[PDB]
Amino acid sequence: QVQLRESGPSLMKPSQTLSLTCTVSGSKSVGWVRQAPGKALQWLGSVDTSGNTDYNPGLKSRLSITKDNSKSRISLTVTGMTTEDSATYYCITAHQKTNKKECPEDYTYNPRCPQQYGWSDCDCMGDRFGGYCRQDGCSNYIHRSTYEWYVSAWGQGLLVTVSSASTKGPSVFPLAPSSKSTSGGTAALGCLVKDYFPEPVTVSWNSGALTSGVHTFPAVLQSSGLYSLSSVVTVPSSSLGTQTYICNVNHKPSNTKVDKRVEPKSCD
Amino acid sequence: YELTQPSSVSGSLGQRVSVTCSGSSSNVGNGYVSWYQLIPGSAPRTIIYGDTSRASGVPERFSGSRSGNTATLTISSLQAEDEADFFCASPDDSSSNAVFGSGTTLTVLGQPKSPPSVTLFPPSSEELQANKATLVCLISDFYPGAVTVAWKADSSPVKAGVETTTPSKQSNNKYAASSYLSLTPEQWKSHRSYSCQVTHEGSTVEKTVAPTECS
Repeated sequence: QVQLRESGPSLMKPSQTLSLTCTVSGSKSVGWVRQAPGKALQWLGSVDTSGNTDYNPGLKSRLSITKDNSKSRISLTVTGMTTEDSATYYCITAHQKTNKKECPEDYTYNPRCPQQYGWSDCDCMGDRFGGYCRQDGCSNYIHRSTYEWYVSAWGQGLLVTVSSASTKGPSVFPLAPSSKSTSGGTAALGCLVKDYFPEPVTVSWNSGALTSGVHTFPAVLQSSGLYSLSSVVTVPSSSLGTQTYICNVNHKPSNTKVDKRVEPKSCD
Repeated sequence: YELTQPSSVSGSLGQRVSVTCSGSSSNVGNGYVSWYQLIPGSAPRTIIYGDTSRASGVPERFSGSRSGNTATLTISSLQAEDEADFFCASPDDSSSNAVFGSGTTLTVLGQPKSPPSVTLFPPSSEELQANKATLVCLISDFYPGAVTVAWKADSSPVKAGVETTTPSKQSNNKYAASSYLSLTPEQWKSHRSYSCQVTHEGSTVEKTVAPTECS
């Protein structure tokens, strides 16, 4: 059970260098794949247990990957970041293996048999015939792909935004239910997360203890260049004013966490 | 280099669909294609490896095949929770140089219809004290995931100041969306009401708030 955790900046300026880290826990190769919004997955590179590194040939000059076994990390460096490089960067582990042409067990490569007798599918001759060629000892090489690769574990991904605009933490405002906005025994209350940059923002309710009907909506990009979203949760109408309801807004890009209490709408 | 996939495929509940993945002898022809499922909001999920081998937890109705330089992912008995972007991938002339496909979006049709639940929030006291006003119209629990939002100031349409999100799936396979109307606190208070109209499958739900309505 391998767990992969990406860490690094959430915001780059144009032409800055992106340095990411992946911390591997549990126990091939460890590498990086990215996906820009609305675009296809793009393999970047990987480093195997022996220290060998490989890179997307179209991006190799910009990439660099290193490892540390004592720290159980790998890194990723990406030079000359542009808006084209804004993407979610996933740390991965991959199964890798190149299979040479091998004969099955109890068989040995013997080119004399097909060379001299013309037998088919007979590159290998059973060892039980002790170097002699018998057609009932023929065999092809082990049937298998020459190259094996696939992603065995995916990290959760780190969103990286390239922009000249600077980080901004969010302003959190309450979406308080009114006496007319309820839904009988339940009611919708939420928080408006306003004017932050870059993405992402996550929102829980009561430190995760409240999950029923929770939904965080996609963010809107205002003309100011700042994002806004809303999170809503459904709540017992009889509890409005008795139970405390707090939306925990986390904005990792600015190392900001806001716990906003949502109190019943009041006529002060 | 990128493997070629169809842009999208769709099927109704219980139906069968297949996604193709075309490459060349140096990658797909090598005979070790992998498939991945990406559900918006979750990390990518490995589904198939080695052309036909299923990852742990993948049911049998997810089948992988290959003929020459074209691999195929067949998904039978379609269920709503299958909706996702599917990508193929393969080694390319090497067991460490990997290539991905362009991706294919899967839509599962025929899910239970559901009208939208609409909640309209007026500007909060805190936002007004900061000299800004935002009406928040939250739309949830509807299928199909298509709605149109229109705003009213008193009884007349409002065109300026509106931002609406494209619908996305909730944790219960139904769709949700949000719309915002930006105002100055002055014009919030200078009119008797504001409304959010949500239209879904020909039927409309309208919610209204008034500056005079405290509590």
